[PDB]
Amino acid sequence: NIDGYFKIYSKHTPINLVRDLPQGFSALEPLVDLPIGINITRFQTLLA
Amino acid sequence: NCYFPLQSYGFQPTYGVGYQPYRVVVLSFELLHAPATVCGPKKSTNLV
Ligand SMILES: *[C@@H]1O[C@H](CO)[C@@H](O)[C@H](O)[C@H]1NC(C)=O
Repeated sequence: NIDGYFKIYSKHTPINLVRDLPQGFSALEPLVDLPIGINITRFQTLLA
Repeated sequence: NCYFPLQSYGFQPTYGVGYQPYRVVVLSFELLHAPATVCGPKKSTNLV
């Protein structure tokens, strides 16, 4: 959240691994930018 | 000296140049305290 704009950058990549955060390297692309202005102090996810 | 505070309008096609019904829009805006989520159209020209 930068000067009233929220921003999302993301990636999806294929793997084969059992346990931990895969060691290696890739960048995230910017997906969406929104002019929301709010104070994000904190957050939560959403399960289904 | 009690009064019900409203008075319904009267609009007949016979009325003079004053009594008649006129529609209004006010493009009110409150300006320049936050990130922009509107501006006018940004006209453009052919690529030489
Ligand atoms: C964000 O926090 C600042 C500091 O209190 C305040 O000036 C601003 O109005 C707040 N905006 C919102 C949408 O909470």
